[PDB]
Amino acid sequence: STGSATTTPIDSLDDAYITPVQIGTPAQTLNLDFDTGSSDLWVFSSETTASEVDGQTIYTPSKSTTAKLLSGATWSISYGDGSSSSGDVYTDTVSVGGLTVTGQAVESAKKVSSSFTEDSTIDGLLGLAFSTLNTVSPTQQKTFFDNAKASLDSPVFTADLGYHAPGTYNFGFIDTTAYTGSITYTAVSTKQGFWEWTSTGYAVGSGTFKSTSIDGIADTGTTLLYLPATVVSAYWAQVSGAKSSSSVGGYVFPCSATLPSFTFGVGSARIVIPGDYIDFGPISTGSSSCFGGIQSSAGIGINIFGDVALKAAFVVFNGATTPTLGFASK
Repeated sequence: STGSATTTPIDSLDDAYITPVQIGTPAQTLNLDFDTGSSDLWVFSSETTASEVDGQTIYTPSKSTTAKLLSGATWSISYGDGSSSSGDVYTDTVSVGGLTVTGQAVESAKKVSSSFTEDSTIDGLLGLAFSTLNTVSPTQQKTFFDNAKASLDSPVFTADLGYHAPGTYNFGFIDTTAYTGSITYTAVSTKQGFWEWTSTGYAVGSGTFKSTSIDGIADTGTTLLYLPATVVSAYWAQVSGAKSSSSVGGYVFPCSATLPSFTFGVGSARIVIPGDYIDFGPISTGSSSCFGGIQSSAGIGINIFGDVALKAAFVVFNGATTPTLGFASK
């Protein structure tokens, strides 16, 4: 089997991407944030505290003939940005782009933090990291991908995120028309539960490539590119007037600037992030200070190849017995 679904930016900045997902019988379609940095499929639901729902579409398990309470199971998750959610668990039929999993754990939110409430466009998350990170207790549950894997034509999914445009998540096949040149594959460590890999270095603009190992995760659920302070300082030093602002919470730059590109290494290959991808616009409406899309990972504890980086590539998440990651230009 295979599946193919379009993923759409939630706003003009590509802050996140939503992908329609069919849950239950008859289908209830919710728009979920596919997140290769976590491993829970959770949704706004008929059980979510009413004051914490503001415009989201909810899953109502009582209206699904295939929903079953997973008795005794609870979940609770905290994300890197400080947001969180928790609740109980149902199993139900879940389909993405024509690919159907029966008996999928659908984590029903009883509580969500304010950032989720305030984002009316995201009806939940669909985790695509390794199932060892799944938070369901006392019986850990498998991700949608883990459940689908054996049925897939090939045990892979791909992320093809758009810049200010829709893109695609495919399951079970590699669309050889969706990228240019060849795909370069690189080793993955699953020790922390993430799609963790080591970039071979970077360049700023037309500058020379610096060969240096940068361990980080491929995370579709993180907006920006978070790299070591040395790398980030080297980038922003090429933008006149750019500075790190503790009050704003990162590097800012004059909105009048033209940003240089940023290149990262995948083995001997190179992925170029155009300068425009690094512009996250005014810090507040009407400001001439703009927020940067490359930020320091210092104090996160991990480097994160978020959407800013991934949307410059066609990315293969290879879930073979020994997982790997592939990157191509597009």
